[PDB]
Amino acid sequence: EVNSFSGYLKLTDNVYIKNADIVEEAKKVKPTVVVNAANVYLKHGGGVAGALNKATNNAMQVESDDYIATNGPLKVGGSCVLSGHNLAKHCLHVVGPNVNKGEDIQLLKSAYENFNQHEVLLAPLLSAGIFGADPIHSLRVCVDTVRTNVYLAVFDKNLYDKLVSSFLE
Ligand SMILES: CCNC(=O)c1cc2c(N[C@H](c3ccc4c(c3)S(=O)(=O)CCO4)C(C)C)ncnc2[nH]1
Repeated sequence: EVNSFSGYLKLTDNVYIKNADIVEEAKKVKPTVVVNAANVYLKHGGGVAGALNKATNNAMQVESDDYIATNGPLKVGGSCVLSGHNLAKHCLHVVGPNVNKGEDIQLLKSAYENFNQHEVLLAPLLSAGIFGADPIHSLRVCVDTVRTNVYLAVFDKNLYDKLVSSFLE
């Protein structure tokens, strides 16, 4: 079964959301594309990126180091397409702004625009958690920007409930 997403709540015609761990979603669904919440040097040291890398038994990190050696770092708001390993056909590494480190929140629109190069994606909420963006603002930018089919996995029931209530107001 291809892109077998289950238990999502449809918010708009192309944005769906679930209270779920993106790693467990990728193992079950084996989507065509999983989005990583990357940094510009593709160092997957913790958070979502560390969890996805650990689920590949460090194969994602070795591949990422080799991409950085040949191409240099990404820009904030940018992305690159690498292997999905055992989690997906492809991993789209997207760098949202880290507001806690002084990066511009306006780059969150550029970060979501990368999603439009892929017909179907499993993704986390960009710049949320320790990147410091307001997660309700990140959802609003996702809904206004992404035009392809995106399945958002948010691994926190408290935040999930706040995002759905914020959308349905
Ligand atoms: C147990 C293994 N899995 C995880 O640790 C895991 C954590 C996951 C997660 N976290 C969200 C998140 C979204 C973006 C984001 C960050 C965290 S960060 O702080 O790592 C860096 C910047 O970008 C939180 C808001 C809830 N969302 C989705 N699936 C998950 N899986």
